Amino acid sequence: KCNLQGQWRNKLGSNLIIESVSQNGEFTGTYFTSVSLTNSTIRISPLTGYQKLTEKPTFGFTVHWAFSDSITVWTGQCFLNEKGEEILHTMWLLRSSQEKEQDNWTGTRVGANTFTRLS
Amino acid sequence: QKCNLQGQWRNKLGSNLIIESVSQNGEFTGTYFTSVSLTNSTIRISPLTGYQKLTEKPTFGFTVHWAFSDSITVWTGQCFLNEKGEEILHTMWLLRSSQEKEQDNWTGTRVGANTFTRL
Amino acid sequence: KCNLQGQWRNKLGSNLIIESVSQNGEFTGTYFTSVSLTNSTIRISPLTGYQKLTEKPTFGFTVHWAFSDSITVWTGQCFLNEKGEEILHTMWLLRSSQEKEQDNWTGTRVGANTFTRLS
Amino acid sequence: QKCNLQGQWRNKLGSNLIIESVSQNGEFTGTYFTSVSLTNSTIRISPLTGYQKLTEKPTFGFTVHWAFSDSITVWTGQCFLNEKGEEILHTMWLLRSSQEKEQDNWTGTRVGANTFTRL
Ligand SMILES: O=C(O)CCCC[C@@H]1SC[C@@H]2NC(=O)N[C@@H]21
Ligand SMILES: O=C(O)CCCC[C@@H]1SC[C@@H]2NC(=O)N[C@@H]21
Ligand SMILES: O=C(O)CCCC[C@@H]1SC[C@@H]2NC(=O)N[C@@H]21
Ligand SMILES: O=C(O)CCCC[C@@H]1SC[C@@H]2NC(=O)N[C@@H]21
Repeated sequence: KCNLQGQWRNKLGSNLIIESVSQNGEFTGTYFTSVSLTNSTIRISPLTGYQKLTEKPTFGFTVHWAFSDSITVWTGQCFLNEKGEEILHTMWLLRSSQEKEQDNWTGTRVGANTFTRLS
Repeated sequence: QKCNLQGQWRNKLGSNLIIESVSQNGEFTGTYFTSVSLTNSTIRISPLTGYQKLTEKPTFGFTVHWAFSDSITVWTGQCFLNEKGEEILHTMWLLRSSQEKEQDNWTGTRVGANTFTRL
Repeated sequence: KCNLQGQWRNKLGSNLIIESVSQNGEFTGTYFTSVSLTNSTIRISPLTGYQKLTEKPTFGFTVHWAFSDSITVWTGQCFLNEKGEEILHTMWLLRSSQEKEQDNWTGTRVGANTFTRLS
Repeated sequence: QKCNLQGQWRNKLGSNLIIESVSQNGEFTGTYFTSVSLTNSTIRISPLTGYQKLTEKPTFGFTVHWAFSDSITVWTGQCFLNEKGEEILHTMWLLRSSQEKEQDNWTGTRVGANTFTRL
């Protein structure tokens, strides 16, 4: 357990799917967000990242949003909770595209996400 | 120049960021050589993977898979041309350190800014 | 509801007490953390901050830890959940004291906290 | 100088930070005049309250209660003497914007760094 492959959901209802993990820790997959900053139609978006291949692995990944000019990165660690269920504790940075360097200071949001298996 | 991220970059800490040819979909890989680290372990060159947007003044994000520790760092940011026409990467980062227990998770994520320019 | 006065707890088990709120939004109180970075004895610590006096108020405060050289700031907003119970959604920055400016980059942690009334 | 925070400070955005006499317990108040804001509303001088540590190279934190918007910003950081003996405040900040609904909470917190020096 704490295999990162497969499907996960966060408390927002977003879906993270990790398709494969390589021996050097590299992984690829897709992200489907339940929420967004604008009203454009949300589309499945690709991700790439890395995990440690340790007990309780740390990891990070980037999502290249297919429907906006934003990028989000997450980093976190996997643990088993009290019930022995896998949980990914993460923090994220959401970069929005600014028109000019003078507005750069406005361009980065932060938050936490908690991912668990689909019940 | 028009913020194609390919090439050598340096931040104010003196870390070296090297980005390879950006793929048609914006995906890139590269290497990171940090000038600073959390402990006394010898710093080794580390791989990175990420994406950039394909628009003017691109947003981007990437993950560095540290070769010498159990940590992971992610950056996200946006490239602008400064006042001198010179390119500049404005970034924020999250550094995840590996914790031994789920109860210590709250301690595991550092945050900062980095500013990268061409050498 | 969303009066900030009185006692609150977060998921770590920490206790936030807001003693009074003034007409200009200023508030004072104490914080008792259930967790810390070191092994020194945790002691009740003072806080000062401000809230908006609006529906669903935003707020921020600083805790002057009495038992370490750290400082933490929180900012967030109060809402009523589905049950009609008050909830404070917050993000925090924990600054630890560094010995030298060269290590400044290591000195700031980030996370989320969720505060509710004692049940 | 020894990082007593009393006085006038400026950051790279050009915002003005003014801190009054620090009390015996480290508490301070002051005023903040930002050079930049999220919307087109006219910027007004805004009050702040916070604390500094009483040790060499003090950590500190404060909250600004914006007089012209429903937002709140908190900063935390540490004062060092740079290489030129000149004092410098290294900070990170969280800017909370007021959301209309609990469901939009994830959008409500921006993050950045600020660097303050004496005028
Ligand atoms: O709106 C955009 O421009 C892109 C989608 C951003 C969705 C964010 S990423 C952080 C948070 N966690 C999620 O599952 N969705 C939101
Ligand atoms: O110490 C570790 O475990 C890994 C190295 C972390 C170095 C950090 S990443 C953010 C900051 N920017 C840098 O260029 N280096 C440090
Ligand atoms: O260890 C220290 O130096 C001070 C205590 C830090 C406790 C942090 S603040 C963020 C998080 N939320 C809490 O209720 N406690 C921890
Ligand atoms: O626009 C608002 O609603 C309030 C003003 C926010 C200004 C931010 S606070 C962080 C950054 N640093 C500054 O000196 N100004 C901006």
